Amino acid sequence: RNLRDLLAPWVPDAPSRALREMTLDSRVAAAGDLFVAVVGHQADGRRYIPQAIAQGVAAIIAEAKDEATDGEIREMHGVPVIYLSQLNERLSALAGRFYHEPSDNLRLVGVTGTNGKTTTTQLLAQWSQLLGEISAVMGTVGNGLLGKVIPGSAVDVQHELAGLVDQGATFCAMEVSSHGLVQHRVAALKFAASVFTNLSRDHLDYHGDMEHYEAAKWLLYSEHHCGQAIINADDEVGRRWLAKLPDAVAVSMEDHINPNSHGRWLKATEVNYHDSGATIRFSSSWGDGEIESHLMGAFNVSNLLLALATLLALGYPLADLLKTAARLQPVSGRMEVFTAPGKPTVVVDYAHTPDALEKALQAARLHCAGKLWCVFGCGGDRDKGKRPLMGAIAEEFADVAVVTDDNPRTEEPRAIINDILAGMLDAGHAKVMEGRAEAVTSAVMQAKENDVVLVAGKGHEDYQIVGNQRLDYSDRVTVARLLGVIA
Repeated sequence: RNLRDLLAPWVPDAPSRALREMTLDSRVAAAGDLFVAVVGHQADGRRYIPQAIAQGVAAIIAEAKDEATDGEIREMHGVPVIYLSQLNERLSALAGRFYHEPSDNLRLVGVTGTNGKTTTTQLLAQWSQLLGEISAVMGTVGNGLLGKVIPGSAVDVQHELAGLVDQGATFCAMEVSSHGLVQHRVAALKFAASVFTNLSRDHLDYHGDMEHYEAAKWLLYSEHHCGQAIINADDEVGRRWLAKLPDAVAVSMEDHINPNSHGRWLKATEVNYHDSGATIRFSSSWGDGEIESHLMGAFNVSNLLLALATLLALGYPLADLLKTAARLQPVSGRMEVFTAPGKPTVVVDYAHTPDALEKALQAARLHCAGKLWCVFGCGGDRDKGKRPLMGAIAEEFADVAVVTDDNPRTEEPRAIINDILAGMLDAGHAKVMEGRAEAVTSAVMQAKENDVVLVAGKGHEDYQIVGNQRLDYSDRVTVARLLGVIA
C-alpha cells in the first residue's frame, strides 16, 4: 500500500510513502497510517491534522473546500497533506483502491428497501453457499462469513469487505441502508446485482413530493454500479421503475408480471401454506418449478422468490437452486418452526412489539388448519404502553391467548400481566399462566395436532431475567424437548 499508487488515478506525481491503515479517526491514527480528514455534520476533520502528524501518520488526505485546490500537494513537518475536492463523494473509491477493490474479487449483491432486506440478504448468502460459494453477510445485525457474524463510513465498508475477501469469501450479500446510500457509503462498490425489495415510502401523497423522491433516488442509483436489477413488482414504485428498465428482472407473488414486455420475470403461481412451511409453485423466463420452503408466512415467500430470481440472473442453474431449496433455513429467532409427528406445530419468534406480534400471528395463521395459540408476555421495568396493545393484538389475531412472563426484572410479574389483560375486550377469555416454561408447556400439551402455537418475545434470546438474575431458559430448548426433537 503506497500513497503514490493510491492516488495515481487522481493526483499524478504524489509522494511515495508506505501506508499502514486508513482512518477517519485522529484518536486511533497511529504510526504509518493514512489519516483522512473529512467535513461532516459541521464536524471538520482538518482540525486534527497536527494531532495526526504528532502521532506519526505517514500521510494525510484532506477536504479541499475553502483551503486548497483539488489535487494540491502540501508538506507539513515531513508529512504529505494532499487535498481533494468532494472528498465525501470520493471516499468509497479511494478506500476501494486502498483495499485492492474487494468488490471486484467476490460476487457482491446489494439489497435495498424497508421490509424483507434482512431475510432476503440471509437467504442469498445461504443459497449461494449451498451451491458451493463461501458466502458472507454485511448488515445491521453484523458482518462475517455465514454462521460467524460479528455484531460506519465508506472506509469501514471497504475495509470489512476486504476482510471477508481475506477470509476466503466468494459471495457477499449486503444490506444497504437508505441513509448509507445517500451518504455515498457504497458509491464505488461493484454490485453484481441489486435487489429492490420495495421502493415505496410514506408521506409522499403530494404528486410533487413523490416526483422529487423518485428523482432523487433515480439519480442516486444512476451513480452506482448496480449490476443486475431485481425488482419487487408487488410495489407501486417497483412496477414504474420496471417499465423504464428493460433488463431488470420483475418478481411477483400477486400477479403483477406483464408478459407483453418480453423481459425477464419470476412469479409465484400458487402457494400451499402447511404445518412445516410452504410449497411454492412458480413460473419464470428461466423455466418453472416447485420449491419446498421451510420458512413461514407470505413475506418469506416473497423474500425467497427475490433471492431465487437474483441467483438465476447471476447464472446459477435452476436445477441446482431447486435441489438446494429445501435446505434453506429461517433467520435466527424469526418465525422458526418446530414440527413433530402427531404434535401441534410450534413457531418461535422474537416479536415483542404490537406490530411484530400482529405480523407473526398473521404469518402463523396461513399455516394453521386448526386453532392458533399465542404465548407471550412483556418486559418489566420498561415502557408499559405496549402492554394493552399487545393484549388486544393477541386477542384479535389468535384463537387462544396464553399470557405469561417475559423478563419481568424487578417489577411484580402479575402487574405486567394485568396491564396486558387491560387491553383486551374479554380478558376472561385469555389464559394466564406464570412460569413461562409452564405456560409454553400448557399450550403445547393442550393444542391439537392441526393447531399452531406461536411462542413470542424471545426468539434466540435464551434467558429469563427475574429480579437481577439472568436465569438459563430457552423457548427453543423448551419447545424442542416437549416435541421430542432437537433444537
